[PDB]
This record gives sequence, C-alpha cells and structure tokens, in this order.
Amino acid sequence: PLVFEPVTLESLRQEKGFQKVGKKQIKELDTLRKKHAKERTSVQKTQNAAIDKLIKGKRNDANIKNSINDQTKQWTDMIARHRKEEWDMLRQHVQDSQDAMKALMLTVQAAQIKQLEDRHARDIKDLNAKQAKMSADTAKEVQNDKTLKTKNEKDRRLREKRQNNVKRFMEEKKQIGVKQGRAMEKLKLAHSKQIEEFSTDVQKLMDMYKI
Repeated sequence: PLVFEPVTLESLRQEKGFQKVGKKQIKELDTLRKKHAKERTSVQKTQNAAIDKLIKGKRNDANIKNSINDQTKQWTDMIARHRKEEWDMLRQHVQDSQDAMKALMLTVQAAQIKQLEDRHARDIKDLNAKQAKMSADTAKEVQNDKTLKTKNEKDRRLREKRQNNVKRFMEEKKQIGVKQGRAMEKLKLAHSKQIEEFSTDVQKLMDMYKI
C-alpha cells in the first residue's frame, strides 16, 4: 500500500503473485537434482561390475590399473556434466519467469499510481472542507463581533473579508495543483527508470549462469 516503493527485481520476486511460479521452479529443479543422484548410483553400480569380471582371478595386472584410471574420468565427466545441466536450467528458468515478471512489474507500479491518485483527490476533498468551513466560520465572526453597527454596515465588512478570503483560495487551489502534477511526475518517471533498469538486471542474471 506504499506510494514510493522501489520496484527492484528482488522485490518483484517477493510479491505474492510470483510465489506460484517461484514454487513450481524450485521443485522442477529439485527433481532433477534427484535425477542426478540416481544417474550417479546407476553409473556407480555399473562401474562395480567390471571388477567382478576383471578382478576375479586375483598380483596387480597392468591393464586393470589403466582401466580404473579410465573409470575415474567417466565419473568426473559426469560430475562436471551434472554441473552444467543444473546451471543451464537455472538460466533457462530466469528467461521464462522474466517474461511473467515484466507483466507483473507493470501492475505493481500501476497500483502505486492508483494508490496515489485516490490519495491526491482525497487531499483535495479535505481542503474544500477547510475552505468551506473557513468561509462560513468567518461570517459567524461578523455576528459575534460587537463593533458592528447596522445591518447595512454588517454586510459591507463581510463582503470585504469575502474578497480577502477568496484571494487565499485561488492561490491555495493553484499551489496544490502544482504539487500534485510535480508529485506524479517525479513518481511516473521513477517507474520508467526502474523499468529501463529491469530489462538490464534480468540480463545481468542470465550471464551469471552462462558457461
């Protein structure tokens, strides 16, 4: 409900509306980490078979030592594979979500303007109460003031105060109008700064996962 809140990428992530997609993405990846884990035991178990086939005779044969060397680079090649497979998904994760967030950023800022506008118009409404009460209570003062002499006399002074009063409201109404136009402008640009920045923060993230 806050009128000048920075809409950063991290902030965009916390918005309730993105929780559903965020939750889905965390699983999709977790399952793969599980898939990685199975792929490792399966290869690990397969690796073992070779010893039964090869070391049944039992004197360290020259061929076996080379073979075990050959196996190790088959593990580290799958280890290093599983690395890039996760990161590749992480970078691809961002791209799909980024399209969604852009559409959500817009409705977060637009929310800020609608919150401000209804706040502006209410400040307007409050001033008229100040103005309307102000004008009427002054008249009450005319009756209250003893110095009045005649009804024709009472009216004349009221008209004069009625001009001094209106000099204020014209300025007060004009001065307020400027403050609102300025307040919206300084806001409405911050939006188009946070948005020109967002396009290039998403990019900065994808590169971090690039390999």
